[PDB]
Formats: sequence, C-alpha cells, structure tokens
Amino acid sequence: STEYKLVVVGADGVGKSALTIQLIQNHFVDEYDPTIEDSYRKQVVIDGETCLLDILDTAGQEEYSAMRDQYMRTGEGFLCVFAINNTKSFEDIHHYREQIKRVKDSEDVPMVLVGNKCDLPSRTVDTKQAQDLARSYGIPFIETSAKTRQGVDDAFYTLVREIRKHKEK
Amino acid sequence: AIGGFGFLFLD
Ligand SMILES: Nc1nc2c(ncn2[C@@H]2O[C@H](COP(=O)(O)OP(=O)(O)O)[C@@H](O)[C@H]2O)c(=O)[nH]1
Ligand SMILES: [Mg+2]
Repeated sequence: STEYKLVVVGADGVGKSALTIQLIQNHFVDEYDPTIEDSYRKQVVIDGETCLLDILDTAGQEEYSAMRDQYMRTGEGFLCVFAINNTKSFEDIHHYREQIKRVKDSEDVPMVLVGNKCDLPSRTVDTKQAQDLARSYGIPFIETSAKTRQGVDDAFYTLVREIRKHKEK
Repeated sequence: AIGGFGFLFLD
C-alpha cells in the first residue's frame, strides 16, 4: 500500500461529509452534523497501486486541533467543493485556493474543483463558469452527486493522480 | 491566521 493525505474543503452545506461517507461506506446520508471535522481512511486500488487515502472532511473550527494541524503540515491534495445550486459556495472557491497555496507555501498544489449536487435540477452555477475557473488554475473539474455516487470515485481518483504527477516533477 | 477565508481560523 501507499499513503495519500487528502483534504476536502468548501462552504458549509456543499456536501463534503456526504461525498466522503459515500466514498468510504457506500451510502448517502441526508444529515451529518455540519460542525464535525474528522479523518477517514479509504482503501482502494488506483492504477494497479494499492492506495490508503487518509481524508480530512473539514468543518468550521476556532480552537486548535491536532488533527487539523497534522493535515495542514502533511496534506498533499485538496478537493475544493462547491454546490452547483449555490453561487455563494462557488464564489468562495478562489479564497480556498489562495489559502491552500499559502498553507503549502507553493503555487503548485494538487487540487481538483468539485461541483457537487449534480442530481438537482435548479442549477445556478454554470458548468462553463466552473470549467473556465478550473482551466484558469490548470486543475481538473469534476461534477459529482454524493446522492447517486456520480463522479465521486472520479473526484478522489483524479486527486490521487494529481498528487502522483506532482511527486514526479 | 492564514487567509483569505476560505477555512476559518487557519493558523
Ligand atoms: N441532492 C443532493 N443533496 C446532497 C448532496 N450532497 C450532499 N447533499 C445534502 O446537502 C446537505 C449538506 O451536506 P453535508 O455533507 O452535510 O455538507 P458539508 O457541510 O459540506 O459537510 C445535506 O442535507 C445533504 O444531504 C448531493 O450530491 N445531492
Ligand atoms: Mg460536514
């Protein structure tokens, strides 16, 4: 096996917890405490390699957290998640990205832009607007639904692929 | 205190 430290960031309510639980336990949760931040370990084979993905599902935290601090030091890749029916969560994306660059002290940090809740019909964030933003950053964009599981494995697999390519350079 | 927010209180 090979270890990858991933972090899932994005506005409250975008579906970070639902995406992680769907990946880990293969189930969709309608409700998961928005204040809980925790780490998960997904065991899956990617491109032949057995990978152990330690994933930090983030939540708002004021007081110091040793687990959050460990991911601030060792986190290799980030899923920046917004919800396609929430323009405000899309507006936050550039701030999450700029902050990540400062955390890693690097202009090149493995990252994937995720547009979640793609099962919903009342779309307010255009796919073109998200694809343009992802193109401007030089990163992949993946539309997901934690509800149907659409794109969930792609989002995490692609991030692992990005970390592998960054490590090659 | 690393901004922008982004993640709140990231120091
Ligand atoms: N329809 C739909 N609802 C979702 C999806 N992902 C999450 N949700 C819902 O969005 C709300 C917030 O999800 P949650 O995972 O708690 O978000 P977090 O605050 O980013 O961890 C909950 O009511 C979830 O059931 C999805 O892909 N589709
Ligand atoms: Mg959550």
